[PDB]
Amino acid sequence: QVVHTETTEVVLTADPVTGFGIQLQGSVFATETLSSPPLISYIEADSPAERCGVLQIGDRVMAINGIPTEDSTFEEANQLLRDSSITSKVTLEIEFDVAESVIPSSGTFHVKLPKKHSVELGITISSPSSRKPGDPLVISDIKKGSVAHRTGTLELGDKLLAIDNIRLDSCSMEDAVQILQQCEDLVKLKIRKDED
Repeated sequence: QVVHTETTEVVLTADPVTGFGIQLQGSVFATETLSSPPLISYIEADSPAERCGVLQIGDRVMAINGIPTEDSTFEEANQLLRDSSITSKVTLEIEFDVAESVIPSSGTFHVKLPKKHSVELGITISSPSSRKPGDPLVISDIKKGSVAHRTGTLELGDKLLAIDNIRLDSCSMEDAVQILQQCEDLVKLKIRKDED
């Protein structure tokens, strides 16, 4: 297969109830070097941690507020978190691979993405024109972190036919938003392929 390792950013804010619902560990592997000093092993229920927009168990944070991590002691990173609520907000960068959902077949591209309740996805929709049978769904932009762009398939300039279980065949971008939203567990994106 083919993958493209890319990095992104993450915003963590503090809540007036419990602050940050994150739980960082100091190098799990524990053995020669680190390569993973600061990594979340569990979040909290009812905390801006999971509700921040994109937080999963095992956040391979590389930098916090500009400060590195893999290029230094893990303890310092731990200090940042415990003290990452001064400004009621923290910005960090993470690295990951784009995949875990790719299954095409020329003409029809499948993208099964694990959907959630209501977290920052970053998916932007668009319609070409509502004056023809088969109005396909169109993408306009995809934010990092979220599974949307992570899958590394949703390319700008393509078309769709079915989402999860409903088809845009009826013509209605808004519809796709309803079926793509209502599928808060697993959205099936059926794109259309057709090179020059």
